[PDB]
Amino acid sequence: GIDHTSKQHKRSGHRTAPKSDNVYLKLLVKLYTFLARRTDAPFNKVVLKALFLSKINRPPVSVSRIARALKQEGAANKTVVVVGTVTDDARIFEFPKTTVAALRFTAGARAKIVKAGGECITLDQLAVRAPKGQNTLILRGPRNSREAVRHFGMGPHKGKAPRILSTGRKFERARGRRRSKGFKV
Amino acid sequence: TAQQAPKWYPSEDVAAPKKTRKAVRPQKLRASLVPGTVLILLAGRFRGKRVVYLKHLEDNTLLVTGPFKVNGVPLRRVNARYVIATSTKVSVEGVNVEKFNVEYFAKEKLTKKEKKEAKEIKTERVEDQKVVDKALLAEIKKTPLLKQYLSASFSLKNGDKPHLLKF
Amino acid sequence: AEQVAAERAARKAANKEKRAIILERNAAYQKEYETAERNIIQAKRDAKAAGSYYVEAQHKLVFVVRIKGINKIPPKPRKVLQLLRLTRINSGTFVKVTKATLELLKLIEPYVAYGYPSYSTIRQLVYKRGFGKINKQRVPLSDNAIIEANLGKYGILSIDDLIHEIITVGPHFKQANNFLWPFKLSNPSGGWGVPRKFKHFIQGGSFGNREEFINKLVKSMN
Amino acid sequence: VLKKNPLKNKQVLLRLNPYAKVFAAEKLGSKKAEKTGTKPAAVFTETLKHD
Amino acid sequence: PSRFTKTRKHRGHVSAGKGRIGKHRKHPGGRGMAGGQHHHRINMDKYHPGYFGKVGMRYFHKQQAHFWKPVLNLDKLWTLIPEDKRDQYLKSASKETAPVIDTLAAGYGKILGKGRIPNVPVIVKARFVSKLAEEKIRAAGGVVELIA
Amino acid sequence: RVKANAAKRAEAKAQGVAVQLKRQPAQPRESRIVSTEGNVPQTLAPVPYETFI
RNA sequence: CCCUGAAAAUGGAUGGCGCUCAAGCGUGUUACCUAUACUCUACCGUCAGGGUUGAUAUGAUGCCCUGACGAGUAGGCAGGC
RNA sequence: AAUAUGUAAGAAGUCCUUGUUACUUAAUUGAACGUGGACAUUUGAAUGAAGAGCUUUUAGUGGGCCAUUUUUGGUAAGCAG
RNA sequence: AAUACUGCCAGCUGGGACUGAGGACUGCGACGUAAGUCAAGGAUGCUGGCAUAAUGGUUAUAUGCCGCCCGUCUUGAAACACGGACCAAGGAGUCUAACGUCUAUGCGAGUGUUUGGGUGUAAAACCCAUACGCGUAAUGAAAGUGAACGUAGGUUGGGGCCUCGCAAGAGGUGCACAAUCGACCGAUCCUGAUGUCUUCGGAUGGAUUUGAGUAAGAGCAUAGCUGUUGGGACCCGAAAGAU
Repeated sequence: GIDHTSKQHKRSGHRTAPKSDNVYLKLLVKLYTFLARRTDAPFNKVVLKALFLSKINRPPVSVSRIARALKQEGAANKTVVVVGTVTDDARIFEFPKTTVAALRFTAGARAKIVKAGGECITLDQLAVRAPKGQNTLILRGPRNSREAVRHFGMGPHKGKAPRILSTGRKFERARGRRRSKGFKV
Repeated sequence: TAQQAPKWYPSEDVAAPKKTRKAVRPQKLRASLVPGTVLILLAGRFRGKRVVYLKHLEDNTLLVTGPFKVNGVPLRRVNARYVIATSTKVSVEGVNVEKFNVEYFAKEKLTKKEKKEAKEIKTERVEDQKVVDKALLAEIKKTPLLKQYLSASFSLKNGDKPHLLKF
Repeated sequence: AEQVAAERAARKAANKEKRAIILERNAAYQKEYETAERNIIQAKRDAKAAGSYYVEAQHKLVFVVRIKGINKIPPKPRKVLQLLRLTRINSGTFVKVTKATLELLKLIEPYVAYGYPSYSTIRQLVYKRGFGKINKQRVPLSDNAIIEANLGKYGILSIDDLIHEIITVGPHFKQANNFLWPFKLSNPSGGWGVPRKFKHFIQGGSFGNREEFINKLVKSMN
Repeated sequence: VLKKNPLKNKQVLLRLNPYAKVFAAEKLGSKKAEKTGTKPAAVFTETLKHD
Repeated sequence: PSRFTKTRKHRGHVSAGKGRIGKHRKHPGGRGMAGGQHHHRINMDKYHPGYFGKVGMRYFHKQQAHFWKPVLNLDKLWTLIPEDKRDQYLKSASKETAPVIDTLAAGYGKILGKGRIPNVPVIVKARFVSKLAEEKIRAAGGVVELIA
Repeated sequence: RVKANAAKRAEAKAQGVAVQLKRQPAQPRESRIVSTEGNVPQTLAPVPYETFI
């Protein structure tokens, strides 16, 4: 008999070789497995994980975010990388003439990039152009924006957004929410 | 169909084996077996019989002869585990045994189709027995009751505890 | 790129000079052990000649074995056996000696047998039941190549360098011990010399400070 | 594939240690000590034999 | 569906994932939102605080027509202009040629100031605006002319 | 202890002499020779049981 | 240590037979018996770390290496008939 | 007293110099947070770390019992606690 | 002196059992300058008999040892606690409306054809306008007002990238994310300017206050496990009540 200290046959709890039957994704992950295996490239490891990732942790990234990243100092003629979708922010009126690498681009984003003078590149072209992350810049969209996460954590005195359907007066604005009716949470 | 196929098939060529390092040394006998020594066969047709020892062969066996004019045991090769050795010993030197070997002890195996439903010896081998055992009896008849010893057979009796016996 | 003769030959040359370094080191260690023990004997005789008494030093090192199984173990003894890496019956580990460590062993007295070992049984252990922690895997030692690949940091190149650090406890004992997987010993072939273990060694039992008969116990258990 | 143990198997023993060879050569597992019959003290031995 | 459902991994196992000690009965703690003041009090004051009671002044006969007032910010105003003429106005940033924008035909009632238009004049038609938005527009040199 | 450790590090910046700053427990003790002069060993043994009431 | 104290109901239990310088009581020395325990090896499966795109014919969820681990009601998940 | 029990064993730290302030001081005095510089392999006791941390969602359960030691009620209980 | 006892031998040798995994070469080594050989990263060599019900498998029996009747509620069941004489077939977490979490798919600040229209090999598939739902702005009881001082801020930490270096490291940029101090919008409580139909307006600056907010948008739709609620609601079961 063994006195176990940890638990036995626990998975790591990490996601490998994702659940979809997307054959192009399977090609891409074949490629980046090859690279992360044989390139000693932390960039390749990170993009491998990001390709493993699910949908809620593949949030959509904006051309405005891309512009902020390039608007960093000495970081403008870099290659932008986004393991996800690239959305069009009509809330800006300018864009540089860089290149961008990503799985998916929307119509507006494609038009924005090529109108600025850029090229929307796939990650295999990125790999064969730059197998070690030469002059790259990976970005990630905000995870903690969603309706799900504003409800996650609910309870007394946390300020954490109850899980209701309808809104207005006579919908959770009463006993427990104010002091003349009951108390303050 | 009834059963489709697999996606995949195995290899039909056998891979070679590794290079086994089990090299051959010769046999190392026990101290109690030197030539010219008397023995007792325990197994086989002549189980329980006292016989002379002459020559370890090269295929790990022992060459013996009765002698044949004494008891009825011809030349043969036997096994050192299937014999016992004795303290009793005679001289042998002044005979030739270098003639005999495995190729002399060929069997000439049968054709497998030949079936023994219901139902010989070699002039060469019998005359070899003649010359060897006449020399051997000339060497034996000096010392007393060794002929009686080989002529008689060996058994166990109520009291014969082997771990206390001394052969 | 042929890579057949020059490279293999240079590896053999590097191997040879490493063999020579290991051999001279082992010579130094033999001299050290023999010198030390014979000086201890000689100094004992000197004090006995003078009429004085030679208080010998204590032992910096012990060997501990878990005897008791995994069932019915209170939480402090259980945690302490887990800290000393004793998670099964008949399992042993080296331990450095301190106030702290010895009080710890006094906590886990009913569950272990510990004692002061010798070079002979240490060498026997590390040659027959001696393993290494390479990427959280138990690997056989089996080669000073492996051992120096893991412990070139700490002045080690060989299994005997490891044993040397062990018995002459060094500034790398911690790393050497946490490299040595705990020893997975069998039951004592000679039995335990007693009918009933679970009483202190004093009272006709087995556990506790078996301070110098631990060598006999370990050899019977290995 | 398999663990061959020292304390038999002199080949793997030498593979792990050349001092095995030179140790066996100079016969140090049975090494003699120069006998020197020094004496103990009367005070020590009478303290010992003090019934 | 039916074959990916755990009812198939309960066939043989006695209590269907509900238990031996405390069985699956009909309605052990009530039916519906029963007992919100008595024995589900902790749930009501933990996850839905404000559920019990009434607050305000009532509104008899309410009309979302009356309460129609969609909103818009100024980035999305410059989005309201169609791109195909937007680039001409942008390069030809000047007065006496400035584009008019019908927020109402765009479907909006109010206009709000969420920041950083260019400094080009532009004309806007709206029923309602905010102070900061009107200030940002006339700081870009444009104007709002109101409508109903 | 902290400011004294800093003083020790200052002295080792002055001479480079291998501080070994960390505390260490009460290590097991080293050999020695006790003499016997004026200090002969008194043999002891137990005392019988007297009730002492 | 033994004896008296010591009396309950179907016939009746150091488990039974039986045991008397014991097969009882106290203590000591050894040898011996045996667990799904311990050690070594093989095999099944899981978990973890790794290797392998190069061409042909193979599936890169493939092929291979190393290490540890395997109790289970209510229950949860996973792969399958 | 024993046993149990809190905390410290440094990098988010120590020292030197001076920046801020509507706070504080009789006071460039002090407080809090900082600029700049110095202090490494023993970066501040031992041992171990099987990865460390973090969220979401949901089952079952909410009749318990026995032993050592402490202990209440009861003469006591395979009693109740 | 020697023996006993305790310990040491990388001293020699004998006897016995179990196992032979793996499958071209690679590595560690040993004997010798070499030739090669070896017990060195897992057994080979030589021989006999059978060549078949001989070995083995199944099945019945015999023998040694063990083995209480299943299912259930139970602290505890083989129970002197319940159901079950036996066999066949039927027979119990389903579907629906709205939803939470997670995952997959498409599009993306948008998303949703399928109320309806046109059409058609016809309850299929294809195409479409207008709206409309959800989301893109919240807060307040409401009147109502309505989210950049700053590179959308400052500090600390942070994967990845860039520079120097062979490497250790050193510096710069630092997404997500975590803690914090700020600023903006709504609510509350204060100050109360240019001014004024002198009773209106509310500029500016604030506060251990408050919000399901802003702080370079992320959501919509379909499907699936799971869970919740209402429905016969996993199947069977009242004493009753009403027409």
